[PDB]
Parts: sequence; structure tokens; C-alpha cells
Amino acid sequence: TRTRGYVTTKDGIKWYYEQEGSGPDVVLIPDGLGECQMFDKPMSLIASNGFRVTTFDMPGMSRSSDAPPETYQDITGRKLAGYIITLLDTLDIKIASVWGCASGASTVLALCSDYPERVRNGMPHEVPTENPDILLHIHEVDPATISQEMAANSRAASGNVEAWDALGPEVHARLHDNYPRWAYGYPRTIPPSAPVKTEDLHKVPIDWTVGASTPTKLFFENIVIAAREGINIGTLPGNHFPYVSHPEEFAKYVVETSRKYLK
Amino acid sequence: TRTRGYVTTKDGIKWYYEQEGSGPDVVLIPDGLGECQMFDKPMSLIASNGFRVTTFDMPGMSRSSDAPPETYQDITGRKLAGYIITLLDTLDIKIASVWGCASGASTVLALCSDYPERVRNGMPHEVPTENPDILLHIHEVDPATISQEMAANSRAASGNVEAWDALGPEVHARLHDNYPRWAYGYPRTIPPSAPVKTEDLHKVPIDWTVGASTPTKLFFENIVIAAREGINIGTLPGNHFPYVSHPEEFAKYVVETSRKYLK
Repeated sequence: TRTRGYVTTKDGIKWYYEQEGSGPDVVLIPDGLGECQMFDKPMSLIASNGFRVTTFDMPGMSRSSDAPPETYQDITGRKLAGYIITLLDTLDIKIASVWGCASGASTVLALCSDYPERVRNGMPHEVPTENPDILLHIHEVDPATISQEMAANSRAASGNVEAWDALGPEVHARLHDNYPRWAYGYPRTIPPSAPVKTEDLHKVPIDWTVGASTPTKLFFENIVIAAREGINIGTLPGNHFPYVSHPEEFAKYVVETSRKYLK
Repeated sequence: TRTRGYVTTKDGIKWYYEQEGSGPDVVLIPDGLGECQMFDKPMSLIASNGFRVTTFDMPGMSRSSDAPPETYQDITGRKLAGYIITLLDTLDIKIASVWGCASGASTVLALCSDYPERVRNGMPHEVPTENPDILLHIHEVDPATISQEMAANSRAASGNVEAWDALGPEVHARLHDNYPRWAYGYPRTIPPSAPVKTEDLHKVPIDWTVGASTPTKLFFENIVIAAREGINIGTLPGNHFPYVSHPEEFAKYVVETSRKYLK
């Protein structure tokens, strides 16, 4: 049974979150778009394997939109990690296996580096280290343009346009409003702040991934860093949203990976 | 400037080869298709930067078709390297900077591992380590189907279909006949013989690349291996045929990369 709710943390954010299952904690941090409904399908799969899974809309995004502007402006992995930690304390989550793509991945690494005690294992996916030229000036145009552009960009990187489309009108309407907000506070500050320094990656176990169909250059640097640092690195079917494109495989990956760090 | 002709080596191969320029030797080994006309444009560029460039059609392919059956069957990097050494011996090329993609890349590595004394530096591109899904049963259909399917597959991996097409009707007619032959003796034996062990990679300088637009999973292992072994690794624009898709950029890479090892 899926638990759905809202909670107001001490930092003023009114979080929308979902939980399912019991057992060791698994946390699914969304990507930059901050829409946790993208994890709906995988959520059940994971939970069914003896895990309590928690996900949520990111501050200022979708259902967690009632939050202070600072929580969605000048965003970095560490900033977002700070918020997550507060939320986890509020939900009494002591330690967890954390997944995250893009900014969510930056957050995972930030958590791995600065709050090692709260992380059982980190699963970052496509950590932004550079700013694709397709973005670059995405925070200068009008909201409608950003929305139209980012929707096309996101769908293109979906790894499966059918499944992407099948997220539904509710989700896409929420995504429509998130795009501009994302554009103003993420692309410029997230990449440069990526916690990929040597000292950020060895406090807890890390299992890094990149989209199998993602063009090599986009996250080439992720692979080189992982390899050079001796961190498990691999691919997942799909591109930027494996949890949407290939929910069964995504679930299997998260379950198998987390399972190996449990007693 | 450019010389074009044939030379019959002691192994029975009647090679079609081309040379241009003066100075240190640079050898451009074609990919699995074994068509050296793909190097036409970049060859001039490289030759004009103070190098003597040598290229050729691979054994049993294109203009190098008059060759014993053995030379195009059960192909491995080492097998091809043996033929190349004989060719180089006949052309009096003692030491060279060698470029190679796919099977060509496997050959480069084979040369680096087994004939280090003949290699100034190796520039392998997209070394096949696994036989990709798309070519699992390629040999199981009619030759006409093989030609059609492989022409499509190659065009899709061209990195620039306009440039691919622009190789010309003559090249494509030759490629048409090469496809089936390549399918019978390459894809099943090339990948398993990849000289990518630790013992094959430290005898001479190597500068490894993968296509920037190539789907990550395809040559994902190339990146990990290079990085783990501390070998220079980067991307080149395009996909599988950088010398066709981005001739100028390709030529620049070969020149700069080779130039740095000169003494």
C-alpha cells in the first residue's frame, strides 16, 4: 500500500512525499525536474523486495512547490542534501540506500561526502559536471519557451518516449510549471558544484551509472572519474530516466545493489 | 602528391594502398569495412603537416580483394597485425604512428602488444570487446540482406549521414560487396581477441578514443579499461567513422597526437 502525504520541515518546505513497504530504507531522489511520480512503478517493485521506499517532489517543484525561493534558487548538490537530511530526520530515516539522477545524483554524492553516516550506499546516475551547450542560455528566455524547449529536451532524453508520454497529463502539467523554475536555479550552479573530488567519493560505497543509450560525451567524465577512483561504474538501459524508461530493470538494479550492503 | 597502386606481399595479398607526404610515417588502418577511400580527405590534411601517410584497403575487401581466403577468415587483431607488418616491411616503413577503428583498433593494440618496436604511438578508436546485439545473427541471412542491413547500420553509425552518403557511389558499391565478407570473418572473432589486457597496453604510448555521439554502452568498456590502465582517453566528434564525419577534427587529432611523440 502506498502512503502519500505532506510534511512541513523546520526550513519552511512543505514536502510532498510517498512511501511504501517496510524494511531497510531506500530513498529515490528525483532528477532536476523534481517530480516523484516518475518513480511510481519502480517504487512498488523495490518495496516488494523487503525495502521501505521513500520518494518525494523536490523543494519548489510539483507538489512540494510551497517552499521558500531560496530552496530552489542557486541550487547545488550540497544545498539539496541539507534539505533532504532535515526531511529524513522528520521522517525518522536513520540510514538509507540513496538513488539520484542529475541534480539528484549531485545530491547523492553530496550526501555521501558530507553525511556518510546517513548513507548505506549511494547510487548516482549521470552526475552533471559540465553544462551541455543545449542549455547554456536556457535561463534567459521566457517561461513558455523554456517549458516548450525543456519538454522537448526531456522527452528526447527519456530513453523511451512511449513510457515518457504515458506518465500522464497530470504529471506533464506539473512538469510544465517546473521547467522554468528548474532552469533558473539549476543548470548554472549544479554542474560546477558536483561533489566529484577525490575526498567526496570514498566515505561510503558508491555504485555509479550512466544511460546505456546516452551519447558518450554527455557523461564521459563520469566514467573516467569513476574508473580512476576505483568506483563501481556501469550502465543502465535507457538514457536520463531509467526509472521511467525501464522500471523493471531499474528496480532490479536498486534492489541488487542495495542488497549487497545489508547484513 | 598522392600515390595510388598495388603491391603483392609474400603472404599472397595483392594490396591496394595509398601514400602521401614526407616525414615520419603515419598509418591509417581502416575499420572492419576495409575501405581506405574513407581516409582520402583527412589523408591530405595529415600529409601536409609533415607526415608520410599510408593507407590501404584491407585483405579481401574493396580494391584489396585479390587475396587468399585465409586473409579474410576468422579475423583477429593479431592476425591482421601480422599482415600489416608484412605490408610495412615491403614498403620500408620501420616505425609509425598508427590509427585504427573497430577491427582496425584491435589491430593497433595487437601491434602495440606484439610489435612494439614498430609503433611510435597507437591511436585505437572504438575497440570491439563484445559482439553487439545488432550483429548477433548477421551471418544468418542472405548476403543481399546482409548488405542492406549493414549499409543501414553503418550509415546510422556514420556520425554524419550527409558525409557518409558523400563518400560516393563507387565507395558504396565496393562496401556493398564487402559487407557479407566482413560478416563472415570479423564480428564473431574480432571482439573476443581484443588485446586489452594489462600486458598488451604499456609497451608503447597509446591515445584511445571513442565517438562522442556513440551510445555510451557500445564502447563503455573502452573507457573503463583505458582509465584503469592510466591510458589517455577522450572522445572524437561523430560516432564510428570520425575520419568521414569530421575530417578536419580527425586530421588535427592524428597530427597533434603523433607530433607529441616525435623525437
